[PDB]
Amino acid sequence: PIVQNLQGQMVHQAISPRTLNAWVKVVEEKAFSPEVIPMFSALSEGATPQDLNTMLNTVGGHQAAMQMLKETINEEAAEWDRLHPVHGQMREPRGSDIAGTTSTLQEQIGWMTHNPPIPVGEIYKRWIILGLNKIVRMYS
Ligand SMILES: CCc1cc(-c2ccc(C)o2)n(-c2ccc3c(c2)nc(-c2cc(C(=O)O)ccc2O)n3Cc2ccc(=O)[nH]c2)n1
Ligand SMILES: O=C(O)c1ccc(-c2ccc3c(c2)nc(-c2cn[nH]c2-c2cccc(Cl)c2)n3CCCn2ccnc2)cc1
Repeated sequence: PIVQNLQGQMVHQAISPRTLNAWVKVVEEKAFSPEVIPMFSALSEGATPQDLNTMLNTVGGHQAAMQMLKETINEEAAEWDRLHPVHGQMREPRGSDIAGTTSTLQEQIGWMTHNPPIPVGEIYKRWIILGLNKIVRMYS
């Protein structure tokens, strides 16, 4: 995630094992429950798209759930491209860039800290939450 240090600068730091552990814990302890969703938000504060993918991959053995998530992400990325088509320079992010599949961590941090910013982590996070809601329904 990207966090503000003591001075006031925005610095990147890795996800802790503790955080990844708590995430796997909640996904399984509360499997199928929407209770998982606010915990996802809590555990992913300041997350970049790469971070979100690390979290998803740690629970990536769930075949049907991951497939539902993937198709949701694909749909949202397509809608992003419709809503915001791409026309010290910096290229603008496309749907696949927000999902972290075609962008580097450097590029993601660049967008998030740009003036003015595009919070690609927060955007991707919403797509994932859409997916999580659909997983709840698929297993209701
Ligand atoms: C928002 C709530 C949520 C989000 C995710 C979630 C997972 C990954 C991501 C990104 O999100 N899950 C979730 C958690 C555990 C799961 C799961 C989905 N799907 C299975 C599963 C079911 C069957 C199947 O039912 O055929 C066969 C194989 C399976 O991997 N398990 C395992 C399981 C299965 C039964 C049980 O009682 N407990 C746990 N729930
Ligand atoms: O759903 C959300 O939460 C959500 C949705 C959309 C946005 C969003 C999308 C595109 C945005 C934006 C903000 N701000 C700008 C914007 C406005 N001026 N410069 C930029 C910019 C240019 C290059 C890289 C980056 Cl990082 C920003 N653009 C680029 C617009 C096109 N452009 C290109 C140059 N000047 C303007 C933010 C949040």
